[PDB]
Amino acid sequence: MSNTLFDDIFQVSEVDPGRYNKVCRIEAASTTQDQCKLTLDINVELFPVAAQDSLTVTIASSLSATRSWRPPQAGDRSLADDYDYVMYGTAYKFEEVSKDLIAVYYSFGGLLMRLEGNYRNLNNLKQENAYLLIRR
Amino acid sequence: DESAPITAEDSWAVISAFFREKGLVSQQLD
Amino acid sequence: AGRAALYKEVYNVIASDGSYVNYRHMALLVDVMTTQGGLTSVTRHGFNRSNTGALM
Amino acid sequence: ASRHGQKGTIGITYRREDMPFTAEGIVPDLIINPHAIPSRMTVAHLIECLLSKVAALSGNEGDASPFTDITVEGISKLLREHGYQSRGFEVMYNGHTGKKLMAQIFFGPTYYQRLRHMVDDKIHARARGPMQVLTRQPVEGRSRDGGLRFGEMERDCMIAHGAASFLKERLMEASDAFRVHICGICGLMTVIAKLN
Amino acid sequence: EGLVEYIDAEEEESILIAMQPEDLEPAEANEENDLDVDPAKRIRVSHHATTFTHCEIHPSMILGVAASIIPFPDHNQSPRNTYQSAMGKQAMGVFLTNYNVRMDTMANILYYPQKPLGTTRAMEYLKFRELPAGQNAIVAIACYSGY
Amino acid sequence: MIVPVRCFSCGKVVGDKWESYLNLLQEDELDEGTALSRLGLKRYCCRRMILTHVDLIEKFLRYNP
Amino acid sequence: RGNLMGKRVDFSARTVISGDPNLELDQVGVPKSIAKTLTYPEVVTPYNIDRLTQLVRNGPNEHPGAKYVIRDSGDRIDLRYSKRAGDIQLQYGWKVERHIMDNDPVLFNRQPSLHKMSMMAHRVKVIPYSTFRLNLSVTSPYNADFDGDEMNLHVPQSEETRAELSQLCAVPLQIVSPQSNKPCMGIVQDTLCGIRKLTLRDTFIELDQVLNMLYWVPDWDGVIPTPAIIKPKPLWSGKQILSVAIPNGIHLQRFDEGTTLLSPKDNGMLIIDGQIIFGVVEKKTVGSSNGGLIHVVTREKGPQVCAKLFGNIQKVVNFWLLHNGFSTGIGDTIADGPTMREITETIAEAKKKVLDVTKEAQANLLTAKHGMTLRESFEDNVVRFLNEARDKAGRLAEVNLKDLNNVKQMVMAGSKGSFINIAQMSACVGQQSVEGKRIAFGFVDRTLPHFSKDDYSPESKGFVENSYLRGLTPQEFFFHAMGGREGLIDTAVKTAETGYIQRRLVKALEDIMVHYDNTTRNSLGNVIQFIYGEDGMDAAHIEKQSLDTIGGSDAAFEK
Amino acid sequence: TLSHLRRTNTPIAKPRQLHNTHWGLVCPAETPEGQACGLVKNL
Amino acid sequence: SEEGPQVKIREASKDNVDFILSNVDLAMANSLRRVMIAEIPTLAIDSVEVETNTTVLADEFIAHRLGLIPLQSMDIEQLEYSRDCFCEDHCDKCSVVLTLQAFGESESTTNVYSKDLVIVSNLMGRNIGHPIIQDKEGNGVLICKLRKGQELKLTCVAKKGIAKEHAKWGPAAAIEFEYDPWNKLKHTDYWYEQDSAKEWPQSKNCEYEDPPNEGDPFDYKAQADTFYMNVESVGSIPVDQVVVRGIDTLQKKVASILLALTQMDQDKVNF
Amino acid sequence: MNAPDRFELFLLGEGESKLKIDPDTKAPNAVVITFEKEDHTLGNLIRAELLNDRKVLFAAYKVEHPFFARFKLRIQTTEGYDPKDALKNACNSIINKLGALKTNFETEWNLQTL
Amino acid sequence: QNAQRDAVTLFCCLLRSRLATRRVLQEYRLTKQAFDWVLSNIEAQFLRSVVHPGEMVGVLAAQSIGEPATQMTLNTFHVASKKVTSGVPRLKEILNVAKNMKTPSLTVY
RNA sequence: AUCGAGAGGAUG
Ligand SMILES: [Mg+2]
Ligand SMILES: [Zn+2]
Ligand SMILES: [Zn+2]
Ligand SMILES: [Zn+2]
Repeated sequence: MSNTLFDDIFQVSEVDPGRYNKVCRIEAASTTQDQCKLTLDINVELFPVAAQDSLTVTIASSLSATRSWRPPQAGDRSLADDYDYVMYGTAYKFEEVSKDLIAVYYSFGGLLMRLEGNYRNLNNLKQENAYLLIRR
Repeated sequence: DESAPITAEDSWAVISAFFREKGLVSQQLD
Repeated sequence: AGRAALYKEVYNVIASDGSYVNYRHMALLVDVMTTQGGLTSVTRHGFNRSNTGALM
Repeated sequence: ASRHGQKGTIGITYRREDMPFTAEGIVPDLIINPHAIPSRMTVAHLIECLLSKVAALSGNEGDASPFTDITVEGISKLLREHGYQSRGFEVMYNGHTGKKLMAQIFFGPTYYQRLRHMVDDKIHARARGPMQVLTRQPVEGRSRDGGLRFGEMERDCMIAHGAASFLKERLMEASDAFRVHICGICGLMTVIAKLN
Repeated sequence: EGLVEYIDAEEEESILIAMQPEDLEPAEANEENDLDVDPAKRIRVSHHATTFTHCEIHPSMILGVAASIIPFPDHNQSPRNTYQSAMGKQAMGVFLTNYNVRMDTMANILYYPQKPLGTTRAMEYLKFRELPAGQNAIVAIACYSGY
Repeated sequence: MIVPVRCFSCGKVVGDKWESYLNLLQEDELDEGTALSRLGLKRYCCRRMILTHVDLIEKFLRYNP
Repeated sequence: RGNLMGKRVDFSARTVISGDPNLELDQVGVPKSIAKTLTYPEVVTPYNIDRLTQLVRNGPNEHPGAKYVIRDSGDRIDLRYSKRAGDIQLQYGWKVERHIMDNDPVLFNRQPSLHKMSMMAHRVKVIPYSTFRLNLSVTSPYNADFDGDEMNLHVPQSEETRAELSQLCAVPLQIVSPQSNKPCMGIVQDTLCGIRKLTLRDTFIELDQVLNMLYWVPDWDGVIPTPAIIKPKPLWSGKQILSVAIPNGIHLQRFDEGTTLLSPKDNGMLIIDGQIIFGVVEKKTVGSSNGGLIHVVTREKGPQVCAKLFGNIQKVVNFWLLHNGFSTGIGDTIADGPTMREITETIAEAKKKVLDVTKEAQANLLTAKHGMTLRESFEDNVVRFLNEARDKAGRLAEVNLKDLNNVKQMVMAGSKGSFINIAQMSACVGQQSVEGKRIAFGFVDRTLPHFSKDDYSPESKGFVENSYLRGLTPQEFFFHAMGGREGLIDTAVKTAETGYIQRRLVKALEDIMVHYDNTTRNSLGNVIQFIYGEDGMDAAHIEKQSLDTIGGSDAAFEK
Repeated sequence: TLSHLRRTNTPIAKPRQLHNTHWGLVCPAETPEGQACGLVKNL
Repeated sequence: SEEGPQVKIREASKDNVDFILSNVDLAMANSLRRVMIAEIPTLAIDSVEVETNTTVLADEFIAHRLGLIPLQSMDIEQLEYSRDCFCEDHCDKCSVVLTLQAFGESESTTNVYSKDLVIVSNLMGRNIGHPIIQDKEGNGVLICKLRKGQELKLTCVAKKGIAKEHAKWGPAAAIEFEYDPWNKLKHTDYWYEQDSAKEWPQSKNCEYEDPPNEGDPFDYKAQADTFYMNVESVGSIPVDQVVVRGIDTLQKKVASILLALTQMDQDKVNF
Repeated sequence: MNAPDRFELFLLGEGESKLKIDPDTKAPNAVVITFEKEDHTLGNLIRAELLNDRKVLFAAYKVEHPFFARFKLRIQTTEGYDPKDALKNACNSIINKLGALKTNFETEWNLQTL
Repeated sequence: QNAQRDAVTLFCCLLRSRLATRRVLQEYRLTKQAFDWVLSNIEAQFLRSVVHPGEMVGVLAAQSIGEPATQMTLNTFHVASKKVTSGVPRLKEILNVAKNMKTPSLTVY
């Protein structure tokens, strides 16, 4: 009951501060995969994102539904992450207008995510468990 | 110079001298 | 056709001020001013004095 | 209340320990809710407060006089030269915790009146007691320890609820209920009650 | 010496009263849209008719005894100044220096009365500073709990 | 009435300071402002205790029996 | 109409009222004093003897106490004195007149009582001090506030009645008003102004605070929710934890304006199961709206659940707020120097557009609109020229306001105030009025003796250029005076009509009850309607949903 | 005490409104709340 | 010179204590000031008996006034709480009785200061109950004023007490407190109109820390260390002792638990 | 007239134990203790010096209603560790700081001029 | 059974419109078991929404009109210009069956 | 105790 769900390398194209200071809407696209774009919300106060960047973005869901999150202590217990930036979320719908393509709708307790591609027909489920990892 | 006219503050000195006479119930008294 | 204008008129009064009352209310009212033949006011001339109940 | 129709009651009291406090060590003698401001629209209350600070500080007197060349700009050019936020705000710390309050707070000297009307002179209860002469209803007023009025307007609200047995009580058990003897034919109260 | 005239309402119909003695007959500049002035000060009508006869004493004088207690009443919404007028008459303090000697049914006195830090030029004639009916309390405007 | 002991908000004893105050005005030719600062009254919670005081006591005693 | 239709009655109280953020919705603060004096007739049953015999002995002075004990033969044992007051053997069938205790039926109204909701049942919680205390969100149905308003209370004396209070009059039952299909109680003032704050995207809470809050909500499942952010530093969203107040299986959909299931600036409101997904929570949602959370949670889960909801929401918001802070200074009614200028110049080309409409009318070129006077089309003209002038300048100040502006943030929540109020305070106050007409000629052919005759300009006839901040001028002051006065005048003498109306309406309909045949009829059996409201439906259990069979393409319908 | 000694009564067109001619003789704001509002005046 | 909390005083005098309380948890430094404010005990008049009073003030008005007067509270720790001393009512080991006799001697004004207070009971030789003076002129506060044939005869019974019971027992005055001058913890969000930096002033406390540097990114993992307090004494306890007794009282009522906890274990499991 | 005596913020009436300790029914290995005649001077401090212990899962207090003196602590810890001990160990830590604070302060005070 | 059929007419046009075959199989793909639920569920929900014999709708209605009237005392009416009579004044005519009304109006199309 | 007047509080 483990393992990754999606992986790619993305290019930052628009960092929009829409009357906020502790949050950003980021518009980033894909490499070699042509038709694939991503719209994410990133708390810049912690992990700063300038425009013209590159982020490794991973979904996965590894490591009684929620078993009361227990404080980190990751020094002795093996972690799930070699990444600079992680978030937990939920998916609330999957958009299918024409396409040829497919889009995902995620909510990290407030921060939103819209992703766009097609080769994920058996990757993403209509489910609670969904994470998000970012490095470089 | 006794010629120049009344101004800002000067307007009050008159008031006080009005009350220095009639006080506050003159209508009632008179 | 009267019943309908009297209502519209009671209505246009409440709604003219941003308010909203459920049809089923004003309707009941409007109707009471109707069943008694013609238009029956909301005073001692209109309702009551209609062989209802002396004590009341 | 204060000095601009800004009336209100005391809801609670907190000791200097559980109260917010400026880094200077000052505690506020009283706290009013920023909500009774924009709706009723009293700006003067807000000014008087920003004036009176500057007065306490510089140790002078306050010129609240009505029509004048006195400006809320020319006030705050003063409070600024007095080591302060030119519109009255002051960084405070919570009481229970002492954790710096995220948002600054407008806080200062403001003349407050102490109207008459105090709870202990309004408070009143009664469960039976003084009746009237004629009606045999409860007597009026609280300075005779009487009962409160259940006016038709309150009878209405009751019927709406359809609570019937309760409204028979509020008109028999409490207040009035009385026993009489009647006639089989005529139906008056002529009957001579020679009981026992 | 002929400098003040007792004017009633009927005779008030035939005269052209000025408002501000100084700024109501000095000369031209003019100012209006002409540079420069204080941006933060208020906008006044301006004198446009000039064949005056009288001039007002000081406008604050349109007020009453209870009303001249209010600081900056010209910055308040009108019905508010009417409320304070009714409450000022129900505040509490020194009602006469001889309270310890009279024998009247019920009377309240304030342990520690204070002259307000903000006052009217008209409080002076009403002797409010010598017989105050309030205390300069430190006040905070915040949410703090919910009481 | 009579100068209170200790300012309501803070507590710093102010009751002993009333005389000194007056004496620093009429005798030393100073203004209420700097007179408060000679008295150790830095905070303004206290400053209004003395500044806005009214000594009705003087007129009270004026009566005979 | 004074001795039969409405009597004075016993077993009743009254006192000043005050708010309590930590009280329950159906509850009511009742001072020991009163609880010591109001008594409830209770019979001795083998079920209660143990507690009763204790109360008797406890005496009429320690709160859980009782005066008087009623025997078989009908005697009345006064426990304030007598000899056998410490003795006494309670057997079955006797009655003890105990004091009022926690969780009891009390009917609790406030005049003028013009609703069913003006009279409601509450639960007792005996308290210190001397006020009746109640839940902020039971404010609206009474129309109460805490600026010195008094309230009443009535204590039942029979079981039948006790039931009849907590089965029909009980407050949670009254949450959805049968007047307008909607909920009549909501989230008000502080809690509302803050349950916006908490739900912003910027708002993040952390561990130390987070745990307290979870503990704060009662019957909290005892499960820390996984932190939204679990990057460098474990933090939760605002919305994250508030979601813990909200029950499960509760769904909500909005779509305000620019709402693309992403929302540029958190527009709309999407609520899935027990959590929330996107949007900012405020009036339209948590308020007492038609489609708001309260209407949803009520028909869906029950009253008793919704009644416990109110509590939870506040309990959390309050805490968060309390330790974050909120205020309002005068800096919250200033505007930019560049803006202040632009406003006075947006009054100057609208005081000049009036000089021309006068300059015209005076050389007899102003054509009269069909059916009205030449003076009527001038008057109408100018009055509009000056109103449009203020709302132009007003909505010039609402664009100049920062997001960190406390006054603005209250409107954006809906706690207090609106647009007008901003414009008044910062930009310009506007034209005055009486009888509908602008400022009159009291003096002959002028307004005040500080004017010439025959002067219909803005300033002469009662337009206050200046704002509440800059300060009024002498004449202005006096005009605004004539205006505001009209307010107090009406409420003083017009209400005596608005209240006579109420008495007539009530008295003419009164006895119209729905019968066991479902027709609407009076005391004479005379039908009024043949099915109540044309379909026999209780106004309460109803809501407006579109019939997507009307609007639609002749074709898109086939589709 | 001061405000009571300067009180104006009136028995029974529109005699409650503040009328232009009141300027400087009767005070605009001073008046009782409700009941008999505006029939009573302070100088 | 220890392993825990690190105090360093900069300036301090007869009445003022200016110090940086280094290396402590926030929750502590707070609970320190509160227990300070109102938990340490003191002596203050708490019962007035009136013989004659023909002054202009009324009985309870002076009564209240007396309470507030600062009484010496040094060896206060060896005086039983009046609610424990098996003595019926007041005594010598649980109260210092005071007496006040003043009459309108001359025709000019007769001031009644506190110097006019007289200890009557045995001090069993301990430092306690001497009313406190700081007035240059040598006069302790000001009780009441007299004119002619005006008498005033009183009897004061001062008792042990805690401010939490009434503020007349407060040894505290005002307590200055601040952490993090340049806001580096972003614990506050500044309200403004233009350059938030020119809109607020910097506290003297900024000269003891560095600028945040705009070029650096926000520091997340950061707790509140180093606090800039300043305690002022009313005078019944020296300055130093207030802070010292504070720490004690805290430590005290913290252990009155640690103990009471242990007094419930060998209670159910034993017998 | 209804105001309850002030000495009721620190003293204890009849049958009023200073601590009641109770089993949390909701989550296993968790407890909820009820400090009588105490407040934020006590509650707050116990909580923070209780979150330093890496062996603790959950801790937080609440003050029911500001009329009465009394807070509630709720504590959940690693399995195989009684929370009473987690409390015990916490209280000592505090004392160990204060006892050392006190000394460090004296070392300073004696030094100063004035 | 005629009035019964007619008094439900409206509700059904919603019902028929939302339980249309092309819908219960596309927009919201319901199962067998999950349908018999939705159905059985609406029945009971509906029966809950009947008026209870007893309810005194007389008082109820009066109150439900008198209150918002109590809030009608405003302005009243400064689009400006009615020009017709509105507010309490109008409501006073409406209930008096007033012969002499201040603003009678024809409106023709 | 009853009859009569006036002032005030809550919707502004
Ligand atoms: Mg009210
Ligand atoms: Zn017969
Ligand atoms: Zn002070
Ligand atoms: Zn003793």
